Amino acid sequence: IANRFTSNIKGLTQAARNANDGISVAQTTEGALSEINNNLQRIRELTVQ
Amino acid sequence: VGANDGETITIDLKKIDSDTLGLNGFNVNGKGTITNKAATVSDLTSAG
Amino acid sequence: SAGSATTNPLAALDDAISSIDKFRSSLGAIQNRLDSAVTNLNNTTTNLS
Repeated sequence: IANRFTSNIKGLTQAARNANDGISVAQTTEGALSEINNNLQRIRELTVQ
Repeated sequence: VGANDGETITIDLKKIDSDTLGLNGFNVNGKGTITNKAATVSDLTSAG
Repeated sequence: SAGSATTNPLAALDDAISSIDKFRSSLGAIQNRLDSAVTNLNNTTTNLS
């Protein structure tokens, strides 16, 4: 049972690290998207003009 | 995200560019609707 | 011949760990019974002497 618990603990720690990496991916993509949105807003203002 | 097989979370990505948003020939400096000239006998016979 | 990625890696690793644990448990049980045999032999030797 101690061996099983050790396996579970190590797996869960590594899984937490993987989830942190996923959060990083999402943050980067969302920053790029925000820049794209600003560009689109400026384009719409130009078209209105 | 888990310690066993199958414990996965999926992030869906979308191809964002001009093509998937339209805007390709976003030709705002164009001419728009233009009234065409009336036909005449010369091009009437030119048509055959 | 070349192969491909294993379909279910964690299950195979769990099976290997379980086999190792079963072997260790059997070995420990045998060693405990051997120690008990040693104690009984010492007592019998003393009494017969």
